[PDB]
Amino acid sequence: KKVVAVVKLQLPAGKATPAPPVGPALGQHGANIMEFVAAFNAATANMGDAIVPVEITIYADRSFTFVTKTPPASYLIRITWEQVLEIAKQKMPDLNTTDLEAAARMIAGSARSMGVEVVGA
Amino acid sequence: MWVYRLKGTLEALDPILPGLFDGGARGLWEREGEVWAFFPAPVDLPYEGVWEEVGDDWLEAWRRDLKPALAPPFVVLAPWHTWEGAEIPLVIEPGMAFGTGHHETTRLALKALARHLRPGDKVLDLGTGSGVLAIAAEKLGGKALGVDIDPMVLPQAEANAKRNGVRPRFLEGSLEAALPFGPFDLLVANLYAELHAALAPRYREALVPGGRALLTGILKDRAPLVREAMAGAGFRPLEEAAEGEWVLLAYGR
Ligand SMILES: Nc1ncnc2c1ncn2[C@@H]1O[C@H](CSCC[C@H](N)C(=O)O)[C@@H](O)[C@H]1O
Repeated sequence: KKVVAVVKLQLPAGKATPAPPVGPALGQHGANIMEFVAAFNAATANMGDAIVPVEITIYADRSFTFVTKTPPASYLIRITWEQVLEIAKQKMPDLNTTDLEAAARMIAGSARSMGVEVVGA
Repeated sequence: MWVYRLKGTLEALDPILPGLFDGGARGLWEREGEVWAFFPAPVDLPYEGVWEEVGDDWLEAWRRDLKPALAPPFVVLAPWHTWEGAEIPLVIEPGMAFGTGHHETTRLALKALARHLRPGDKVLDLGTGSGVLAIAAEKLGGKALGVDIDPMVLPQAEANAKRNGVRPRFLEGSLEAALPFGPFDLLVANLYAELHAALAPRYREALVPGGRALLTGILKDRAPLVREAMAGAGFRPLEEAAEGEWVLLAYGR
């Protein structure tokens, strides 16, 4: 499976269409944009209103593959006390510094100025 | 549509990405040094970016320049293609599994099946992807098994099979998983040079005396790895075929 392109889009859940960016981003490698719309919408008909970073790996024969990542702190809140100790373990497979507690404070600090309120450690 | 063009990568622009949506964006596209945000009309943003209107489907643009893939005696057709010729049609929509037929290796494998597959043969299609070769083998009257270590392509292979009116087994795994279903008369493996070289002794173990292994997925320069491993394994060589930078090496055992 020879790779010709890896496209980094960012899209609203359930809302993918064949209009830009999808049309041209995958169209220009001659991937079936329709399969992608229907596939991307199906795997995210779920996550309601969120904003989904998705990489599309397009192969030499026009077939492709796609991985969605988990959305931003922001949406992933909706105030609150400490349960960010319940998002900050539903953040990790969702973040980048397994300092478990190095997220908490970041997400929270952020969480606040959102601002849903504090009661944490 | 309109584009808002911003300088930087998604990760660098992260902080302000939700703002662009709040603003009415439909989608972000990372491009070389910029994030392109698509909007219906311009709307005046605080984000230091710059607006371009862009040419007006994309649907009838990929479709339109995608043609039947001819691999005698087969033709690989998308669902909307029409074909007059006598070729055996293999209907395969370009989807999420490799083996759409628009690659050299897939097409060299298809042609090699025609030259090797005797009616009745049991065929192991190692690395089945879209299932296109296993389907070809049933079209030729062989009993086929497609295996793939990636579980995601299997429902796809079943669906390509159903459209084409044939029913080959598909299961998850590799050679190991396939063994209780064999031994086979014919093995076809569109993979890559190193993998074959590693599997050579076991390709032997999978085939009845007299059977064939049709190996492709092999880059022209990496071919010696394979000629070597197969010689080690006791195989005796048959034809070689090539297209572009790829070879198909056939071997009798
Ligand atoms: N070790 C392995 N055992 C079985 N399948 C493998 C494998 N390594 C890779 N694959 C699968 O092999 C496929 C090669 S793409 C070849 C697909 C198709 N048979 C064609 O001829 O066009 C991929 O779908 C990949 O998932």
